[PDB]
Amino acid sequence: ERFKVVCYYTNWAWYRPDNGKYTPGDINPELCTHIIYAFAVLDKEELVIKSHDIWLDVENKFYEKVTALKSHGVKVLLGLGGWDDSAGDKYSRLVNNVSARRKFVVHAVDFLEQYGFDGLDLDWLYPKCWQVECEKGPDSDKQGFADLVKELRKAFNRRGMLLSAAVSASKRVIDYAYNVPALSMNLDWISLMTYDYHGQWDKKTGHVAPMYVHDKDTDNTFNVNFTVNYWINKGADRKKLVVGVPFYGQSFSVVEGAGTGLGAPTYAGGEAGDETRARGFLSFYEICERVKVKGWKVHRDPGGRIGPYATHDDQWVSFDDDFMARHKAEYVRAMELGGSMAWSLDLDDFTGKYCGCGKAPLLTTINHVLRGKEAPPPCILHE
Ligand SMILES: *[C@@H]1O[C@H](CO)[C@@H](O[C@@H]2O[C@H](CO)[C@@H](O[C@H]3O[C@H](CO)[C@@H](O)[C@H](O[C@H]4O[C@H](CO)[C@@H](O)[C@H](O)[C@@H]4O[C@H]4O[C@H](CO)[C@@H](O)[C@H](O)[C@@H]4O[C@H]4O[C@H](CO)[C@@H](O)[C@H](O)[C@@H]4O)[C@@H]3O)[C@H](O)[C@H]2NC(C)=O)[C@H](O)[C@H]1NC(C)=O
Ligand SMILES: CC(=O)N[C@@H]1[C@@H](O)[C@H](O[C@@H]2O[C@H](CO)[C@@H](O[C@@H]3O[C@H](CO)[C@@H](O[C@@H]4O[C@H](CO)[C@@H](O[C@@H]5O[C@H](CO)[C@@H](O)[C@H](O)[C@H]5NC(C)=O)[C@H](O)[C@H]4NC(C)=O)[C@H](O)[C@H]3NC(C)=O)[C@H](O)[C@H]2NC(C)=O)[C@@H](CO)O[C@H]1O
Repeated sequence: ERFKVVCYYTNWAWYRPDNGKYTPGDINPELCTHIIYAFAVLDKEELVIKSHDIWLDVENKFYEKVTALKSHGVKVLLGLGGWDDSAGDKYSRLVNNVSARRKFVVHAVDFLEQYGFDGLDLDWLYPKCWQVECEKGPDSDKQGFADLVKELRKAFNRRGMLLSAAVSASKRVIDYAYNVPALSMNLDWISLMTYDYHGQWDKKTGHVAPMYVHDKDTDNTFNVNFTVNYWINKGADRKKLVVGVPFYGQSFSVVEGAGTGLGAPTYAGGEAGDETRARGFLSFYEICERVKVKGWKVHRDPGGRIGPYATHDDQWVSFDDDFMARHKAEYVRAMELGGSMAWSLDLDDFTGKYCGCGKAPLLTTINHVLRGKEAPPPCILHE
């Protein structure tokens, strides 16, 4: 009750080879206080919420099958947006027009109630910095988003619905996008997306979610600790801040002869995993498979500032393991924040067959720290 564990469920994890396949029946409600159903999308024409996958969400009742878990004491919200749906100006057009916001709020309330959702989690990435491009949006996206949140807050309070938002971890995006005091006041929690600080786009090996500054770092703001303290210094309520932990790694293909170190030049994303089928990232269970069966070498930071990374040939993937996930959850408790967020349920070793540290090892670890679930010690991968 004191700490939230916000779990992102992704509907497209259904369209995955049997061993990676994740359905609403795979959710363990004991491991979440709040489930976010990712994603719904904004209709480009009407600027209202709509299903991104009618066949799954509606025809096969995946919306209702997830909101049905509220009988376990879990709150279930619909996530609107995500990275891919945040392309273009549709959300900016929405928040900069008073008539469109008003029609969005009225429709959103009934859309959510029609499927039994307890609320809405805003995942516009990002106000003003459309898909991280801060030159694209107007400076007024900041107030428009703030005003959309205020108007949703007042409309939701009369219905008992929850309102939250997933937000960037980048200092520069925060400055352009977020009225931090207004958002903290009007949102039930703020999910800091404290990951994807580094990836194939840097063209150098880096860690997906550094905890503290590392000496090889070029920028001392690209770490979880800065993001949290920055939101606090910008005026945020500690108890509203929810620290996101990635259940997946950023993978790279390193230029030949550049070594296996941090900051080694890369020419492409890593080879795709069998289940996630996406160059540039691997699920946690795919990383376990590579360490246990394929002999990938785990490299750790003795200073505890970043999680591990794994290597084989010119492949390189940085990720959070059980030890770093425990630390980030312990960091939330030590800092008295709102809780932890998991992206995403399906990228954890939810079956337990890959990592051999029980079912949902990463999520179990977080629940152990924040909610007192007795658990085994962290699993050592190298073993
Ligand atoms: C996450 O991001 C945060 C936000 O930016 C980072 O914030 C920084 O946090 C550090 C905390 O470590 C803070 O540092 C100052 O904290 C207080 C400010 O009021 C000062 O007292 C601190 O001085 C101590 O540390 C200095 C070294 O930096 C040292 O020179 C100074 O003399 C004093 O040393 C004592 O404590 C050391 C640490 O244990 C001992 O090694 C040393 O021997 C001294 O010990 C004696 O005194 C203690 C009481 O003072 C006593 O308890 C002890 O037992 C012994 O008797 C320090 O300057 C920064 O201000 C803060 N930065 C900002 C910008 O806010 C945070 O670091 C980051 N986390 C991580 C993990 O990276
Ligand atoms: C030109 C140039 O070099 N520009 C750089 C710029 O690239 C650097 O900024 C970094 O940009 C990357 C994008 O290029 C940013 O990465 C974003 O990060 C988002 C986090 O805020 C992340 O979205 C959330 O997290 C999930 C995990 O990635 C997302 O899941 C993804 O969902 C998709 C559907 O929408 C799906 O298709 C994907 O498969 C899925 N991926 C996984 C692993 O599951 C999720 O959508 C989203 N969650 C929520 C709740 O909304 C984006 O996914 C990610 N995109 C990409 C393309 O990777 C990164 O944040 C930027 N870094 C920083 C620190 O700001 C910038 C920094 O240097 O430098 C510019 O020069």
